[PDB]
Amino acid sequence: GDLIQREIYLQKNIYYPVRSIFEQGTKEKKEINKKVSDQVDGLLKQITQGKREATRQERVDVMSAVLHKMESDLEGYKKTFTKGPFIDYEKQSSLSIYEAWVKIWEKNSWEERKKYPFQQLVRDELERAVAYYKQDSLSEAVKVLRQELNKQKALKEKEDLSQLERDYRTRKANLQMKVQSELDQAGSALPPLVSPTPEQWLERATRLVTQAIADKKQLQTTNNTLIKNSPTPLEKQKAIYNGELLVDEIASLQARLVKLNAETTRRRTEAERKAAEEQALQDAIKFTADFYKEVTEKFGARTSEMARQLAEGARGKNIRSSAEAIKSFEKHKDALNKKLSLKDRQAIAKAFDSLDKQMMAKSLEKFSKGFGVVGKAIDAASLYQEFKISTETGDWKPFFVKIETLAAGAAASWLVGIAFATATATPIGILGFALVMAVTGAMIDEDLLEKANNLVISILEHHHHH
Ligand SMILES: [Zn+2]
Ligand SMILES: [Zn+2]
Ligand SMILES: [Zn+2]
Ligand SMILES: [Zn+2]
Ligand SMILES: [Zn+2]
Ligand SMILES: [Zn+2]
Ligand SMILES: [Zn+2]
Ligand SMILES: [Zn+2]
Repeated sequence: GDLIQREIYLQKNIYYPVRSIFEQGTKEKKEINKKVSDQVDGLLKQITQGKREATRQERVDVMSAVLHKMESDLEGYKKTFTKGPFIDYEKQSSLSIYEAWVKIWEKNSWEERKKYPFQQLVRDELERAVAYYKQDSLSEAVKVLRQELNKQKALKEKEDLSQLERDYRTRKANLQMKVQSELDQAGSALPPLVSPTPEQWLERATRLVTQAIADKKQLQTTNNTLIKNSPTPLEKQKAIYNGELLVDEIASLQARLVKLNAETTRRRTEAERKAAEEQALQDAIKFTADFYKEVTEKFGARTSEMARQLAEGARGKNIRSSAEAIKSFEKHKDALNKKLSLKDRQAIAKAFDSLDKQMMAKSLEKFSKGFGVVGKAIDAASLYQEFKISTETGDWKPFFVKIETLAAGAAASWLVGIAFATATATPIGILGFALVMAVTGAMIDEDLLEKANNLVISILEHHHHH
């Protein structure tokens, strides 16, 4: 009724309660950030037990947990406030609030009003006034916590990137050794090789490097997609780094492949040279076999058989001493001087003078190879001259001395090569070739001298007369 009653009602039921709500509301908003910060720290101190400082992850985890609880309370208070219209309590008169409340109440029916009195609505509206200031302070508390949480997340991300850079630099440094270890790992899958030639293990190493290049290039195409479709900068930087590492590895592998290709070529060439050495040996054996045939063609069966027996009888023997040779040759000598004419001596001496040194040297290397005796140094012209002097004079003692000196400690077969090399480079004739074999034979074996000595005499079907 009375205007005093109305003023008492407005003060008691609207102004005095709302003002308290607003006072408590502002008190909470002033202390919320401090209380939120202290719950985070107090909880972090519980996890660590004040023995160590909390990790960035531990900080992010607690702050997120607290924020999720604050956001759910915010939604709750924001739902209650939502149920009615917006009244900015602090800026309204007690009459403004009253008329707003009356309008809300009037929305009901008369029967509704009997079950829900105005005083009941007043109670509900004051609960909604608390809800309004609760959601307002909580909205600010959430904005601050979300900003601090985000900063922490950013710091963590920066820290993760620093360790990613650290892992990369270390890996980058250990490049050469890493590729070697990777190739070995690939190599373990492979079965054992027995007595491998260098060309065999080079082929296997070339296969590992080639496949490692092929696989690393396939990983690079895959990694380019990983960079393009990255969900976070951390996952992108991981891919950027791995991609850099992959190019470094491929280049290391390619450098290795170049060396392998070069070495393989060196090995192949070497094997071709070795194979050409075995062919030269077989061609030397062919040349020795052909020499006997050619001798048969030009001098007949008996001279060739005498050359063949000279070569076979020298096998595994060494050269005798000049004294031995002089003694053996002096024994059978008398007949030779008497049955050998001056014209003969001159014909044999002349042949030796016409001797071709180049073809002689080439034949001696082939015969020496065929007999499997080492290549020996000789001044051929010196040797032949002494042979010629020895043919012209009756004296062979200075010949034997020259051969012993020239070939002391050598195989008897080398002398045979010298004998044979002479027949191929000189117009020596059947007689000269037989005397050469006789002289060579005295330096090897007594029975080889006797056999050749018989051939010389037998060859002397010359017309020696008046
Ligand atoms: Zn306000
Ligand atoms: Zn690697
Ligand atoms: Zn070949
Ligand atoms: Zn022929
Ligand atoms: Zn004898
Ligand atoms: Zn004669
Ligand atoms: Zn005659
Ligand atoms: Zn006579």
